[PDB]
Amino acid sequence: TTNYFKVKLLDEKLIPFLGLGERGPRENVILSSNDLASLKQAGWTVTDVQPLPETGKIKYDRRTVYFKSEGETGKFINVPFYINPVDARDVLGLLKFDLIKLSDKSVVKTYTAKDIKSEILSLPTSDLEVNEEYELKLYFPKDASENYDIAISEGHKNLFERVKDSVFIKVKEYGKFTGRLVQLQQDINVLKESALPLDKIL
Amino acid sequence: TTNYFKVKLLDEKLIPFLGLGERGPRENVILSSNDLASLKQAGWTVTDVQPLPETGKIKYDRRTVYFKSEGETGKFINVPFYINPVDARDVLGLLKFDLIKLSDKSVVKTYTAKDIKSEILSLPTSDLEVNEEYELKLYFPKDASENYDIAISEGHKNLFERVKDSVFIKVKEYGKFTGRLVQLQQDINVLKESALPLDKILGYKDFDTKEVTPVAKENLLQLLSVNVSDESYARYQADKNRLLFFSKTGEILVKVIERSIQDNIVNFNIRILDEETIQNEIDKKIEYSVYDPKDGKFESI
Amino acid sequence: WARLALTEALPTQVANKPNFTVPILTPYVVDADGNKHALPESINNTPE
Amino acid sequence: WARLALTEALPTQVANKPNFTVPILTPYVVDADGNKHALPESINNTPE
Amino acid sequence: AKWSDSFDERTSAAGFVELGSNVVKLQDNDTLVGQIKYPTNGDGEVET
Amino acid sequence: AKWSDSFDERTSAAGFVELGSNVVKLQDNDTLVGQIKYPTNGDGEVET
Amino acid sequence: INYSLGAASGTANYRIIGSDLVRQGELTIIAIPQQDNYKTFMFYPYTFNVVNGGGYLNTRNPNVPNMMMTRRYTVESFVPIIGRITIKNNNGSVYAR
Amino acid sequence: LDIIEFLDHEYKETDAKYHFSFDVFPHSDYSAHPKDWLEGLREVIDHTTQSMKNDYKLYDVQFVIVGNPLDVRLIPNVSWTFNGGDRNADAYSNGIK
Amino acid sequence: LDIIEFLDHEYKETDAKYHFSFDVFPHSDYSAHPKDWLEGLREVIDHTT
Amino acid sequence: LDIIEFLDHEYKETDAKYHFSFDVFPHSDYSAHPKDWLEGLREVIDHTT
Repeated sequence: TTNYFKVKLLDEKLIPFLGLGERGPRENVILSSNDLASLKQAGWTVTDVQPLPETGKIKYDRRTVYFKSEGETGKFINVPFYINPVDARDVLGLLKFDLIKLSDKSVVKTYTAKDIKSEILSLPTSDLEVNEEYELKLYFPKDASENYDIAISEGHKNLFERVKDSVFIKVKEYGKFTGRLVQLQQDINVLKESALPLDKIL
Repeated sequence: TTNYFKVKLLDEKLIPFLGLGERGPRENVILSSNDLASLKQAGWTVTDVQPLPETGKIKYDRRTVYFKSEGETGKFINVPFYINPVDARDVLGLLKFDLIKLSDKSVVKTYTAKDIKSEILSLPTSDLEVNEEYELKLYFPKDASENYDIAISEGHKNLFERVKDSVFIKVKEYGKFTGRLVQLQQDINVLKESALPLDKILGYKDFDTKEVTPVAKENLLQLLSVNVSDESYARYQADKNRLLFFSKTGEILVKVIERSIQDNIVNFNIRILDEETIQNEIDKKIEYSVYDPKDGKFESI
Repeated sequence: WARLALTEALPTQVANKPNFTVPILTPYVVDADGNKHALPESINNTPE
Repeated sequence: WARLALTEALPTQVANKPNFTVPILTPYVVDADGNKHALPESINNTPE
Repeated sequence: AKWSDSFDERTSAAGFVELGSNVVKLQDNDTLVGQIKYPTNGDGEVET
Repeated sequence: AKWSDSFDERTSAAGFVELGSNVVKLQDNDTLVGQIKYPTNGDGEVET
Repeated sequence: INYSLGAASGTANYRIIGSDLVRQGELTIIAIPQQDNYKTFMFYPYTFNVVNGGGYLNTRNPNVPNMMMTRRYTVESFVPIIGRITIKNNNGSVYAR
Repeated sequence: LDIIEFLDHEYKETDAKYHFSFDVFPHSDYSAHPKDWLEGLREVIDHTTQSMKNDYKLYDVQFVIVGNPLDVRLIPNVSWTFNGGDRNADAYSNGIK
Repeated sequence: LDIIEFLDHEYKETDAKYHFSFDVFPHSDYSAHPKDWLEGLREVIDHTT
Repeated sequence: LDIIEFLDHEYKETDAKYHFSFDVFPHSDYSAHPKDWLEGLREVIDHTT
């Protein structure tokens, strides 16, 4: 259950809980639960009550470290996610996954959250880069709130500005060599003011 | 650090801590830490001390449920594992992964634990079967302990009989339909002793395109907690999808509840009626339909 | 027999008449352009 | 041998006759068809 | 009730419709009056 | 028991019918009566 | 305690006001100084007069006698010290997921 | 029975205004004892009644909750008490109410 | 209803200088009681203060 | 021995009406010490009771 409903108002007196004007029979009017119960009680013919997704959480730890090898064929990392109080609506076409590369703030690839079947996101790691932090978000785009009459205040957060969840994928080298760390040169004699690299001594 | 070492003994007096005989300079002699420190202290030239893997644990929960869809391309499940006190020896060629299908106890595929790079096992799910439990083990094979002189007792566990770890993969259908669970037929009238399937009384309204297709595919039925009003009048078979109308006739309320999506409380007002409840009202022109179980369609006359 | 306790759920009022009515009172605001809205629930909102 | 405390599970009233009977009293409701229904189970379901 | 263009909301067909809190009950003089309002197809919420 | 057209309801075949709590015990004066209802078929219970 | 409550934390004392007129899904922290020199917010109730009849014309229909009432006030923020906490996902569905 | 026939009919005409769910199966990231998870039922109920004192603005209430005495068992979550019982010290549901 | 109207306009002109948000839905790697996750609200208040 | 065959026979007459299992193995997302998972036995033989 939520407290955000996309309804279809069908009285034409004057819609309260909204801005100036806006009197007719209006549709796509996103209301609160405190809002909607003060219109059903107010003798309004408010219908087509559809609940809206207030859960866009990811079932995954945020700051993970993914040790990537050189040869990488497939090796999809599976990210569990769930959007609870909806199955298929017009708003789930707006929910977007995105793989933001945090180095320069550009997406690698994007997914729509209603086409990712079985609630498991299989991110490929063939496109991930090494020693660069990533981000996987559930952001609504900024052009999603335009097509709805949201009944909020000035300083309140509307629904599309509200639900998001971000994790942080660190993709670095694997390493972890196999060896006993043998020396390469006995009797190390160096000059007074000099510098000796480690790749010629061990 | 461990307490199991594969050493190379190089004295020829008589090896203690072992069986009868076995006196020469012996190699591949797997000893304990209590064993080895009682030979280094005993003036023995015990050399080539290599530690042995006592950690074969899997960094994964055991009894997992993996909901598998129909179209499955790739979708590798990654299993983290670690074998700590070794990197590459002759014993790591003996450590075996295996995907035991627990239904009939046969492996699907096996992996050697030293060739699985990056300590991540990417099991494919294109070969996994539905509604069948699996097992992923770290067993040493029974022909691995033959090539070493293990210094144990009779009733003690040697190293190859010791280290193992098993998880349990449950692979079932995904399910979780999209619908409001709409009805398919109003005014449900059934006979006295009959059975009515659920795929002809209720359907579900798909949200992508508004289709009223019934629940034919059966992996959705376990989420439907069907609840009848009276226990003695009717009874829902769980193995099937039918209701069982007994000798008592009258009104019953059959409450079908889907647990995933909120507010799928579906209510059927079913009237159970006798044989001659039909014929005394077919003349007075009470036209309605009664379910005919021999063909499935609802008939009136 | 089932030991019952549902009588204590709802408050009891023994009735001396088999048929009566009870009024309900509700104020309004005529919106300064005609029709009216119910008072104590239309004023609950920060964008009033 | 095992110890025997399992005979203290069921209540034991010592008999006095090898064959005896006990009655049960069940009220009924007829339905104007002759079909009596056993009373305190058939009014335990809410669609009455 | 059931009109010629109603919506069922338990089926997606033009069938009956229940009356939530607006049942046309029997008032004084044993008459029935009701200002009830019934939907057409629920996706549109036409609501005549 | 097993009538001519009966149903087993343990296997799906016309076989022996279990008497669930309606067994014919030895009543008084060593006679045994019983009003026995038995399933005739499987899903389509005719119930002779 | 769900409407009026006073908390003494480690950073400041508090006075929590619970009013159901504000939209659910938020909190609001407002500074009030003690000394009369500094001033964050102030409420100014000017006047409130009811008039019964009194010759005031009515705007719905003028021909009917008309009681009337008004209330003059203003609110003023000298310095804007206010804090807004977004309370995400308080629909009670924390245990139904 | 008519009281129980009333309430599910008066809930049905409310059209599911207060339908906060609760799962006895804990969420998959709970990872603790599920007997302690059933302190989640008390914070759905207190979320429910505070939604009832906010849409009808009433404050002198004494709520009642009616339920099957198997789902109300999740509310107190009382621990057991062992005493080393026997047949002579037999308390046939003495202090259980 | 004008005071809450005032503060919403009066907060929006500061351009969200204190928008320290709390979440009732706990973290995926939180793994404890969500009733005891709500003592974290007493720390976002003390950080805002 | 006759009482045990009796209670085997009487439970077979109820056709597994009051039959709830209890796993000593905790769930995979349980993640605590399994000495207290056996407290959950008392919440099943209070459910059956």
